[PDB]
Amino acid sequence: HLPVTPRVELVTMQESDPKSIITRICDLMSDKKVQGVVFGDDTDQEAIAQILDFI
Amino acid sequence: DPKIVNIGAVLSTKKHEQIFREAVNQANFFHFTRKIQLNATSVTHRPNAIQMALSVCEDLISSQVYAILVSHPPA
Amino acid sequence: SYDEWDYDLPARVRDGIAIITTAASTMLSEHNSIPQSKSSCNNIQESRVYEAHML
Repeated sequence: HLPVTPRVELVTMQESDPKSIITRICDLMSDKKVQGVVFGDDTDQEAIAQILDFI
Repeated sequence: DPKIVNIGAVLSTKKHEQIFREAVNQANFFHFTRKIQLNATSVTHRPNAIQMALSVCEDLISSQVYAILVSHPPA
Repeated sequence: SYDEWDYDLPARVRDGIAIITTAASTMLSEHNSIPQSKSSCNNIQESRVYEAHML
């Protein structure tokens, strides 16, 4: 019922890196023009949030 | 045996990169080269933050830098 | 800590998607305007993305 319907592209990556994450998220950006991102991890790592925040 | 210990930097211009490498070589010459050697790597400032961070992870850290130097860009 | 048992990770992701699309729906209701924006990081941020603050 919500006025906008979601179009979703899902991708997974195995282990976290500043380079891997930055590259991939920008890569998904492409011309694609995504207006939102949700991130999730199996990891215990503190740092990750800040990185995505930087993006 | 020598061991090459990399250093890395981001600087305003290629001339300053040459200055960097020169200073590094002065450091190598004047301290024991038998035990250890220092190697220099550097890159010009990139237009966004992201190209540069990618540069650090790719262009610099792939060289195993023990430290990085940074300078304010021309503009 | 947050509990895994109460709600599993996909339920949580559903919450995230729901938040993004609900924000999109409310922003729509207010300005009748598409939130969609050019995603590419490498170039300058797309115009009218500066407008995004209200989101």
